[PDB]
Amino acid sequence: ELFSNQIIWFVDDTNVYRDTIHKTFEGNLTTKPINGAIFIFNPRTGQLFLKIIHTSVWAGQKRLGQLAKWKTAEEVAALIRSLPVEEQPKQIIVTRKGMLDPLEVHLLDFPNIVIKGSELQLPFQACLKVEKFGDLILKATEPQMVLFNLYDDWLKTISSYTAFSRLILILRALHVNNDRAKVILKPDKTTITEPHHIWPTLTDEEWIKVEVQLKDLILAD
Ligand SMILES: [Cl-]
Ligand SMILES: [Cl-]
Ligand SMILES: [Cl-]
Repeated sequence: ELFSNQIIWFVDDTNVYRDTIHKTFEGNLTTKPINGAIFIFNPRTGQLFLKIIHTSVWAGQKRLGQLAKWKTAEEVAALIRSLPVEEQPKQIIVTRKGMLDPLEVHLLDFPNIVIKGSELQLPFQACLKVEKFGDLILKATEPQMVLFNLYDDWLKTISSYTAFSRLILILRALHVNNDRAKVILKPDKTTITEPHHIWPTLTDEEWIKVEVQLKDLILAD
């Protein structure tokens, strides 16, 4: 399925509508939208299209959580239209079932694209506390798209399958227990992440140990 000659995108809309809530001194709830993002991810190549969603899009609107699914579908369609046909996905896998109907209705001009849901646990939400992404999203003053390579230099020495599995363990572990996962991912005082990389520079042996530890962290839940 994944990794063939077919271009596949995972689309995660979870983080499009975000807010903070607090109690006023008068005892009422204040809900303040904050910037969000769509994650559109190619598991073969590691390519991420990060569409930052600025809070201005919600101006004058209600039911923002529901509207966000439709915004997501509109943005996926716009991205597809901006790409040459040879770069357009053959399959889009939505991580949440609420995306199925909105995306169906917005992709009617793309009969070659198959849309399906998934039960896979792919928490791109964890990226919001990876500082690179977190501050970029927080501080944006308008919508924009940013490209990333979520596999860093891994594909020089491992397959797409291996890289995808590593990424998922990282994201799930960060999701389950951010603080512990970050410790696991920094095995040495001298462990660094390159400025243009997302993840640390680790030896092959270090990654073996990391992968087991991340898996165990996810199991411990
Ligand atoms: Cl779902
Ligand atoms: Cl949903
Ligand atoms: Cl998870």
